[PDB]
Amino acid sequence: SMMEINNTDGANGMERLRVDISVQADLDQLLFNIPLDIQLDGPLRNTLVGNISRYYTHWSGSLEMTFMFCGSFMATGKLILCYTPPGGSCPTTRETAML
Amino acid sequence: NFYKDSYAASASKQDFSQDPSKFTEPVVEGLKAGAPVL
Amino acid sequence: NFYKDSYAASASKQDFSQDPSKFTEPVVEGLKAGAPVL
Amino acid sequence: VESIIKTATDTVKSEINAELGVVPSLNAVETGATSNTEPEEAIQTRTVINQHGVSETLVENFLGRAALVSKKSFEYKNHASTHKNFFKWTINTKSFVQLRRKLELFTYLRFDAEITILTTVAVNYMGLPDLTLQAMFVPTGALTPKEQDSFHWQSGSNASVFFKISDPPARMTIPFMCINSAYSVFYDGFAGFEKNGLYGINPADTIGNLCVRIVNEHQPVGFTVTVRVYMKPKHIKAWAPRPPRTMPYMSIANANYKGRDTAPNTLNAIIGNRASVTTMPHNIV
Amino acid sequence: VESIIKTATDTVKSEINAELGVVPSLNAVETGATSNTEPEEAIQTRTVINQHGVSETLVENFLGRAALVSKKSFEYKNHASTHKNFFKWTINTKSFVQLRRKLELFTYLRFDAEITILTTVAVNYMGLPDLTLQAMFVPTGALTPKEQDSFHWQSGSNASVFFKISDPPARMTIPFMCINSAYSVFYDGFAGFEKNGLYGINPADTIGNLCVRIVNEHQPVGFTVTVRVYMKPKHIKAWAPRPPRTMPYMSIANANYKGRDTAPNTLNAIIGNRASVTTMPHNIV
Amino acid sequence: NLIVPSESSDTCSLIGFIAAKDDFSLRLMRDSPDIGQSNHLHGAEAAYQ
Amino acid sequence: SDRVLQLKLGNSAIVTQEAANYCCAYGEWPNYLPDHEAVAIDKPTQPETSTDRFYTLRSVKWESNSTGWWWKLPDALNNIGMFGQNVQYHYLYRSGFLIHVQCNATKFHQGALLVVAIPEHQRGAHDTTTSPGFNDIMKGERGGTFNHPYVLDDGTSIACATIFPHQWINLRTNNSATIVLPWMNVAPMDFPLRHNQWTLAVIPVVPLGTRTMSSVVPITVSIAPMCCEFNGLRHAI
Amino acid sequence: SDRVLQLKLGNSAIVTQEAANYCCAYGEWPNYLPDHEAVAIDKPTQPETSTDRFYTLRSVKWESNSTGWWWKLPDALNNIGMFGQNVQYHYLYRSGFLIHVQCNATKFHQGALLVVAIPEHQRGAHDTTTSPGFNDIMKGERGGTFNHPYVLDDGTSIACATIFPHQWINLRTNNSATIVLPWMNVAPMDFPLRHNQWTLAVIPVVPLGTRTMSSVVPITVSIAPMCCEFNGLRHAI
Amino acid sequence: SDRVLQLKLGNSAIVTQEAANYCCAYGEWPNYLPDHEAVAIDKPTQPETSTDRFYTLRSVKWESNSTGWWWKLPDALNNIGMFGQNVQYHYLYRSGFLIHVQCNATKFHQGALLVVAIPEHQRGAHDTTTSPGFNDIMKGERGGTFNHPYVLDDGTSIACATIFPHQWINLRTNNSATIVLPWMNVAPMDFPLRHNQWTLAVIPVVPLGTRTMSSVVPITVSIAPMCCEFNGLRHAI
Ligand SMILES: CC(=O)N[C@H]1[C@H]([C@H](O)[C@H](O)CO)O[C@@](OC[C@H]2O[C@@H](O[C@H]3[C@H](O)[C@@H](O)[C@H](O)O[C@@H]3CO)[C@H](O)[C@@H](O)[C@H]2O)(C(=O)O)C[C@@H]1O
Repeated sequence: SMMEINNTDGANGMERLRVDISVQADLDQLLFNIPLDIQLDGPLRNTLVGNISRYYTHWSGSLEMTFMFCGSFMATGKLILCYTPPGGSCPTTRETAML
Repeated sequence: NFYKDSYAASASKQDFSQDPSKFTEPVVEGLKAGAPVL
Repeated sequence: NFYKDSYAASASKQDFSQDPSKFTEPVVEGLKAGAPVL
Repeated sequence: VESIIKTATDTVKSEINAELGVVPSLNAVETGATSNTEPEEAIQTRTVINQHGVSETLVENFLGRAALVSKKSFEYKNHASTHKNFFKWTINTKSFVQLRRKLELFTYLRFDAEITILTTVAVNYMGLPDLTLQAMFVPTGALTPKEQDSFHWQSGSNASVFFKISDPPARMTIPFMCINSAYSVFYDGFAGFEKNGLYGINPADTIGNLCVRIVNEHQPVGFTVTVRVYMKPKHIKAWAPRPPRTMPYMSIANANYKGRDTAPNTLNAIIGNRASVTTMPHNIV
Repeated sequence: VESIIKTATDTVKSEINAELGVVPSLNAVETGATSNTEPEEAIQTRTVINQHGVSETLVENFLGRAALVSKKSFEYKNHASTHKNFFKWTINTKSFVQLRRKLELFTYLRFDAEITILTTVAVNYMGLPDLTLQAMFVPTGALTPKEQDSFHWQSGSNASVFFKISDPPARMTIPFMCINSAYSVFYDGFAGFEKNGLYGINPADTIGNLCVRIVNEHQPVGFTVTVRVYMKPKHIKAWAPRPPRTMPYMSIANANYKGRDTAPNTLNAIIGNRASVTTMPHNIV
Repeated sequence: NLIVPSESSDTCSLIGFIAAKDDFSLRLMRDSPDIGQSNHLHGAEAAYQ
Repeated sequence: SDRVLQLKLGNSAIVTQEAANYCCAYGEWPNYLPDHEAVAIDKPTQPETSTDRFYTLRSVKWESNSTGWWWKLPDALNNIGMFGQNVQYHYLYRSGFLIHVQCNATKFHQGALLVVAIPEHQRGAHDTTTSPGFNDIMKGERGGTFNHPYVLDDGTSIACATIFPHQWINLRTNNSATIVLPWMNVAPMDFPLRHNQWTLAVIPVVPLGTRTMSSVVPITVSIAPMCCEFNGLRHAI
Repeated sequence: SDRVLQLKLGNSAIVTQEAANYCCAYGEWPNYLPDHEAVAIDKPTQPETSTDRFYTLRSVKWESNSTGWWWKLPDALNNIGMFGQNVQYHYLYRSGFLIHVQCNATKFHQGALLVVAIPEHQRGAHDTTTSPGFNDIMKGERGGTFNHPYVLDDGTSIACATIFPHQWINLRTNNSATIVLPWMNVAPMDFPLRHNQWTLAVIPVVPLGTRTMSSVVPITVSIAPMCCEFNGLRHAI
Repeated sequence: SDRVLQLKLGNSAIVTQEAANYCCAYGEWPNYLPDHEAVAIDKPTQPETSTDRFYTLRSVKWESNSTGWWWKLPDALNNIGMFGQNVQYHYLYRSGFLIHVQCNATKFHQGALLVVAIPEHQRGAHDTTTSPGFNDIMKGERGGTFNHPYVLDDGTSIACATIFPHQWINLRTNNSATIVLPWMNVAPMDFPLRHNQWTLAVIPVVPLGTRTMSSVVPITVSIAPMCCEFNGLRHAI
């Protein structure tokens, strides 16, 4: 089910369900990040897994995030999605996230 | 259950059968492991 | 136990197995009856 | 594809992949199917014999809980000069939000209903009377008593349960009594042949009426009596899961919505806001 | 070396010893092993068929006792103008010293917990009301009710037990619910990713919250209601025994110590003093 | 980088989805924090009339 | 191979060269009412080809600010062709549905439509305690539009609507969505004029956009009833 | 079929939907050092997943006047992740490499990059008898650029560079190049901080061009060490 | 025969000619995490020799008035060698430990040290209700000292500390103590930077004494992780 990644002031209704990316002028740009606690309020809370998990207290298992690109056919690009196990601050550079 | 009507019985917590695919993969053509979906 | 969850059962006071040596003799080399320990 | 699942699936060790024509991590959301990429194909995994149980999420257990469905306080006294020592309640599972939301995670439900009635008393001090109450089941739309001492309480055919406040809560099971094979948690229609009926209300899904009175005649002083009714569905069968309710409920008669004044759960934003899409909430400092 | 022991070991008769190279009474404490000298080797013994049982010291029995873990008194009355007819208690086994010390004789423990709730009442005389109470289990850190009449008491999923003061103490079993294979009686760490968390507190070992309220509305007069909760661990498994606590406890949040003002159990001297190492206390005159 | 020709929009959207795999397990049921009430819902009292 | 598809029922046929496989709601397929599930005892009429065929409704225009559209079944078809006639002359009806939503654009256009079949989609009204009226629900062939698609006009959410049978029409990928719907009800048959088993919802989660020549981009819905059966014959309503 | 590809090593994975098959240098594949070829007698450490994974370096911008870029191995990775740590704590290292160069554009863009893996690419300096200095050779993660790609900065020629393991990224055809490199040396192992077995060179033989909207067209390099082994453990340098 | 001993792991070896046998905590021996007890599903890295080797910490001086010393594991080693690197780059770790405490003197010296490995040694603070702070617990390679060894700084007692895996170093008898520690936790793996499985405590129950020439008598600790495994790879913390 859809993650509400764009949960920001100024984003209303469905605008909150999509993340817009633009042609960049600089390299290795950070596009967005996502907090991963399916037990807390955030982009993952109002999802099938989030909602049902919140009727419980303990959880275990792998999660899967799928992203669908909705630009035009003539649009191209390569993105890197990184999952960083806990321990420190969220990475802010690709060279760190990439690890 | 000492009652005569079966609906009075205690809960039935033994149905462990599942079929997620009716919700996760309701597509007419089965999708392969790593082959292009399209 | 008439409950459906096994953890609801009464106490289990029948485990008579022991192995004091894990606390009394955790030495790698077994010590003999009256032979010098060193 | 039906099978018996008693534990979470195991993980198999996986090795390096460099196969042309094979792209397990790519999918087509447009088909409507959920991604079928397995962990073993996304990263290198080890073998794990998973023993985690899956029984606490069985529908029978998920819905198998005695939830509060009715709470009613009334005055037990001389009503010479309002619920006069008795009340009538049209059974419904839409008044208390916790139960309502869970039931509404499904489109259709078939279950028997275990009813438990808890009674409490408070003086309006010389002690609390151990009163006898009568709860009579009266079919939806059927004839209900209009007075505490009505002859209608003779309950010749209706089922009645008499219980004391000093006894444990009364309990009984109402079978799955719908005229259909399952209850409609949601009903996209009008249950009447004309066009002025109520939308979304199919009486076929209204279990019935619960008429409760204090059997004792009034005492010289008044008391406040509160009756709480709990319902636990059992022998459950469920169909077509649905999107969970997010907006606060407004009425028991419909799904009307307004949303909270500010996020979370406001019509404009379900999830609370963060400064930006690159701002990590609860970031470890 | 694992074996089944049901009685204390027997003694075998022994004879005179005069063997060169054999010195059973000599040992080397430095190895860390406890002396293995047998009575038969230290003195001349007779044969004794020992029938003394060893079952009362089984861990299951040693810890198998319903110990007081919580005692709470509050006023049941009109709180128009403090625990207003209800209270919330974060379950812990660190508040009452007898249970605490026994549990702390072990490093790790795995057990199911039988909970028994005893309720008592006293008028602040015209009789004692037979009130109905509700004890709702709310996961550690989870949402607890803030008022006696809060809608949160509808307990749609949380487990709630309703009981009367005139009934026997309420009782139920909370399973071993840790996210790990055993509870950590002691935790040498900080359960947070930052450095400002509490030391020695692993929430994984906090069974949960017990929210208790009186269901009845207040009476015209006030009462003092006391709720006592007892816990009996069962189906126990224990690991790594530890040095018993000697210094009086100071806090439920840590092992901080100060010691009594004077021996015994003073930081400076655990055992009470005697005049000298050649002074025999309680010497027979 | 996201690269598009003159006639394609230069700002595109992604829709992110999430789900559990079949190695998932949930324990210790509790009331959901996502729904609550402080008053009677409209029409609730009418069920007694 | 799973991008091209032809659907043929009765005297109607549809082809698409940019499909995304196709959905069979809950993994089922339509079928006639078996004797062991029947209730009405009169011999039913099974028109076959005169009713089990594609009916194309009027198109709608996808605009930059559109909120979404919906059509309820069988209401949307209760006054169309022979299916409509049988529905009007019979007290009881039963059938599955083959749904085909169409929308094509350009390789320079972008946009994504969620095409979902919702069972028992009971609408809610916004900011009022008054329940939706008859005319708010029964729109017929014209269908209706969403007021607050974000919460599916029922206080829930479109984010979790994927729990229902669906597909998407992502312009860069495909130009059509196909969903096969079996009979969905708690009763073996029903009165077609007062209850809608399914609701077809088409919602633009990602708005239509481009920098090329603007053209009207329509969205068209074609629906074919399947395995139709009718009981309780009388005069037309 | 030979246009799509997924590479998975350790906790990293990469997919491309426009590949051109892929190259296995000299038809070989990486492997651990066999006992009959070993020299160092201490038991080696084989970290596997902590080192044999994709490391993505900072991207470079392909400009109309670019001359080309190069990255030396293992130098480019000697200070990255666990591979870098093992390299710093051990006197000896050994490994193969899986190289994936990425560059996408538009169907209106043109350009062709020669992506070649050169063994022992000993650079030459231009118009001087003085040999290249340490800082002219050891660029690390940043890599360097070609001064005279026409002669591969070594007095030979790029025209004959195809004699080395390579692929091309011709924008109208593909958007990535993949080369699998086996251990290439005259010794079974080597000191990673003073000698580079391979040099990855990316050179635009046909310049980037278009008449559509100008956008920054990056070139990205991802490199995954393979079958890493380390000997001669000590403190970190 | 049980007085001499050689321990060899990786590129490190230690011998003692005055041992007192050696202790295997709870009669167990270290081992890798079996599939039937595993939780984290990513393939772990098992560095072997680069981490499973002896690390010698800075020595401490045994003085006539010393109260005792302690080192927590893995904290004491979280920033040492390759073990430290793996710990910093991975969220999860697991390992046993081979502990060797060293202290030699003269046949004219006397003194007795209790060398005990305490599982989950949760320290208590003295004469205050405030719990110990982060810096009171995490001392790293330097280790800490006992304030009130008599009660093991936790309100219990050193007299009964023999219930834990231990040995003694009684100067007239031996000059070293050896303890093999298996993984000790309620979880199969853990986050190394916030939780210490074991605490090595060295306490002089019988003070150092002599009437011969005074010399500095050091106490040295060498610790070798065993069967190290790491999961959850990312950047270094
Ligand atoms: C029924 C309902 O609306 N439930 C939501 C719940 C409630 O709105 C709040 O509990 C009302 O107090 O909020 C949920 O999301 C959490 C919110 O947290 C807010 O900040 C809190 C912070 O998290 C607390 O730790 C702190 O003690 O108080 C802060 C507020 O002063 C955010 O500002 C808000 O946006 C939410 O993120 C919840 O999970 O409880 C979501 C429920 O659906």
